[PDB]
Order: sequence, then structure tokens, then C-alpha cells
Amino acid sequence: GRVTNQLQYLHKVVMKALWKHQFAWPFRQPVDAVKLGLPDYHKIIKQPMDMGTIKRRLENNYYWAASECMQDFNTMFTNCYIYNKPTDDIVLMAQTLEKIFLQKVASMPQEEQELVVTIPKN
Ligand SMILES: COc1cc(C(=O)NC2CCN(C)CC2)ccc1Nc1ncc2c(n1)N(C1CCCC1)CC(F)(F)C(=O)N2C
Repeated sequence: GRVTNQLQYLHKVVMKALWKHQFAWPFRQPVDAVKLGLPDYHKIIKQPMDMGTIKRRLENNYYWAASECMQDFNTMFTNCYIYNKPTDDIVLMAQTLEKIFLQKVASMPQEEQELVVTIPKN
């Protein structure tokens, strides 16, 4: 992957804010559907995603574009709304985190640029 202004902002502003939120802990690691007794979880949710995975990907420069990172966040939230019950607090926790995510994306640099300056050689 690579480092862009938007990806660096996602890592050290957006993820920084979301990871330490009071509601973050259910989303810091993948759903353990075996331990939690949810053997329909992976039947219903085709793309599991969590902030621990996203954070590791940001740390390892896995993403090529901010859009891929934003789609992982988006999928994480949507998974929660699709699987759980409308009245579960976990849904309201996801909704709270997603509102912060959106507000941070609003303030992200507008145009993605790779963080690179090269001296012409050859
Ligand atoms: C092992 O970690 C947990 C442990 C306990 C746990 O053991 N809680 C008990 C601790 C002791 N008291 C006495 C009772 C609850 C509860 C939840 C845990 N973790 C978790 N992570 C993610 C999700 C989730 N849960 N959701 C919740 C909804 C309600 C039941 C799972 C369902 C979900 F579908 F997987 C989902 O979408 N998300 C986002």
C-alpha cells in the first residue's frame, strides 16, 4: 500500500478518536461467533470487519487509498445494524461511533495525494 494525506488522517485522527471511545470495545477485535454462540453470524455477515483489523492495516500501510479504509469502517458499522436487533444498545453504540466517523471524514483533506516527494533520477 502507500501513505496518503487522507490515509494518514484516517490513522492518526479518525482511528485515534474512535479507538479510545467509551463504546469502542466491542469493535476492537473481530466478532468471535464461536465463543458468543452466534453460528448464524457468518451466514448473515459476508464481510466481517473490526477496528483492530483496520488499525493493523493502517499501521502496516495495507491500504492504497482512503476509500478502502473508509469502506472497512462503513462495513463494520453496517454489519452491526444488519445482524443485531433494532433495540440493542450495541446498535446505538455503533451509531454513536459512526456519527463521529462521519464528522471526522468531513474534516479530512479534500483531495487525496500520496505523501511523496521524489528527486528525478534516471
Ligand atoms: C467476547 O466479547 C464479548 C463478550 C461479551 C460478554 O461476555 N458479556 C457478558 C459479560 C458478563 N455479564 C454478566 C453478561 C454479559 C459480550 C459481547 C462481546 N463482544 C462482542 N463484540 C462484537 C459484537 C458483539 N459482542 N455483539 C454483542 C451483542 C450481544 C451479544 C454480543 C453482537 C455481535 F453480533 F457480535 C456484534 O455485532 N458485535 C459488534
